[PDB]
Amino acid sequence: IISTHLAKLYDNLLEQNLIRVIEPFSRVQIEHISSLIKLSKADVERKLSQMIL
Amino acid sequence: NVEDDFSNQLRAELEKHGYKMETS
Amino acid sequence: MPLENLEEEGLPKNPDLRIAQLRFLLSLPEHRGDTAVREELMAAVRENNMAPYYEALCKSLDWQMDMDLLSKMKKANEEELKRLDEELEDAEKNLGESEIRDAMMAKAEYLCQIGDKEGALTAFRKTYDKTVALGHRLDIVFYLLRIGLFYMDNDLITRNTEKAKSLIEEGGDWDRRNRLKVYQGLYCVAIRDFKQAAELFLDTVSTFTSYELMDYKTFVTYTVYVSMIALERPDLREKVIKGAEILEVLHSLPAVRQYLFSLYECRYSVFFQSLAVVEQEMKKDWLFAPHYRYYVREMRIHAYSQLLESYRSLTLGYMAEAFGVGVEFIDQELSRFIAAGRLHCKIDKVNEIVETNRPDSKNWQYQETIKKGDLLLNRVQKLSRVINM
Amino acid sequence: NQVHGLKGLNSKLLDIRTYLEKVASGKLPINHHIIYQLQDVFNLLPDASLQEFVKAFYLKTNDQ
Amino acid sequence: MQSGIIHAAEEKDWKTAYSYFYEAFEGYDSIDSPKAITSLKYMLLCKIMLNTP
Repeated sequence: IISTHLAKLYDNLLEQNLIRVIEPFSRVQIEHISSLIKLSKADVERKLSQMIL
Repeated sequence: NVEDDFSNQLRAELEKHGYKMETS
Repeated sequence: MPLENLEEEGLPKNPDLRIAQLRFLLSLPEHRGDTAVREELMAAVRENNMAPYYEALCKSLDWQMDMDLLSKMKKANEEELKRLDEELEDAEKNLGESEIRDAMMAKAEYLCQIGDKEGALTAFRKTYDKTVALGHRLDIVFYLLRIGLFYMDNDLITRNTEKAKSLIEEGGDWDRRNRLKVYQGLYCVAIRDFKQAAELFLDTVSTFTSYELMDYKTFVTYTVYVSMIALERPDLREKVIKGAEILEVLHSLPAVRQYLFSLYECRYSVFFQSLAVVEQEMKKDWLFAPHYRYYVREMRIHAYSQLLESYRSLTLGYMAEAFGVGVEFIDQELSRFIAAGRLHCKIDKVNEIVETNRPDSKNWQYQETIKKGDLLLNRVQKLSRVINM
Repeated sequence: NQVHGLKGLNSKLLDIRTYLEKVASGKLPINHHIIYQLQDVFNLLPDASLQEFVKAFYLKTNDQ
Repeated sequence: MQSGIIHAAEEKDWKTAYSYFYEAFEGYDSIDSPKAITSLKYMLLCKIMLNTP
């Protein structure tokens, strides 16, 4: 039950963490965002795009 | 307006294949 | 089963291919016994553009009907009437209310299958007056609507729908409420706006148990196709992709499945590839568009918009390749896309960066109030000048 | 009410105005209240701005 | 308690699964079964999936 549930919960964690970084900022480097989330740059670019949509 | 549909289907498939070779 | 008749009338109309479609059109009406009416129906088929009927003076008599079919149906319809009159004589001997109604209502549906509208109305009329099962009541009124959808007279569709619409909600039958959605769903593709149609189909697959409908599998294939046209990536993703139901069922879809998937991947190379082929493939076989311009115009706005919204800048090469068509064609298309105000991007070809400003803002919503108001506004002045004299 | 408001506003401003002439010359007292009120007008600098219109009225009479 | 395992995991109706585990949990305490311990653990698994931490 948890095993399957963890994958989505992981993704959710990225999305909530992302909006927090994005809230005061404007014209912020992606690299700065990647550091705050502490997760890989590519994964971030992808997630970022979904959120815009 | 103008009839975009007749022209787009033929153009999209064909042009795209040449574009693959030409550019990324 | 009868829903294919309605789709088939629609195919000669497609401006993308007139001729092939005629052969699709013939097949199902020959089996059912539309032959008798078809002489009168043939004039409607000319507007739709060409017919291959035995009395047709249209171009394609390459799949022309044989003379014997017209005559066979006609004898059959008279024979059916001869049995009916006699049933009617018997009816007084038993109960007046039961026997005359069952026969009158059966006769109407038969008349409806042929596509004789006049004979249908009269035959039905008595049955409505008398006591008959609520579920049966909703199926018979849908048959009057079904004759009009075949006939493709637009004014005719309206009358039936409004009446049926009151009786369905009054009734207890949920399953029957769904049936009306499909018939109305054919109506929605029939007019220019395709967007309206998708929603009816999403509901009907769940509930509309087989009787007056094709197999579950042929209905699911229609379902996904139409969902893609209206719905963008968030809407499509939640609705279709999230579900338990598709995994449990197992796919038989892959061609249409790629068209749904490409949007999500947000690679327009895959999208456009699937689009030139799919348009031709699906649309020709079964009607979801008698006006080919509407379908591509709406898809292309979404494919460009969605790429642009997410990514500010792209190179011309990527832009040309992903979209498909020529740079020249692309540059003309954009100008029309810009006018709407939802796209608002600039293209530098002299510096080879295509920039997208992308304002999500109040201006987008504002734009909408102003734009929509125009059609109505023009239309009252015209109504008022008529009413006054 | 709007026209009633303008003739009314105008009366209030005369009271202040006639008083200042009298304070400057004729030596009526200088109170912090009078001076506070006058200064604010210049400071606030109101800027004309958009909005508040509707077009609905015609449809309703047509229907009727 | 057995119904939740199936419901949550495959179908992703975490609400329905949760309601089932809560029915077991209530029943179990009255005798004070060890099964009670297990049931409580599952309820927590389902809400974290919804991401209401």
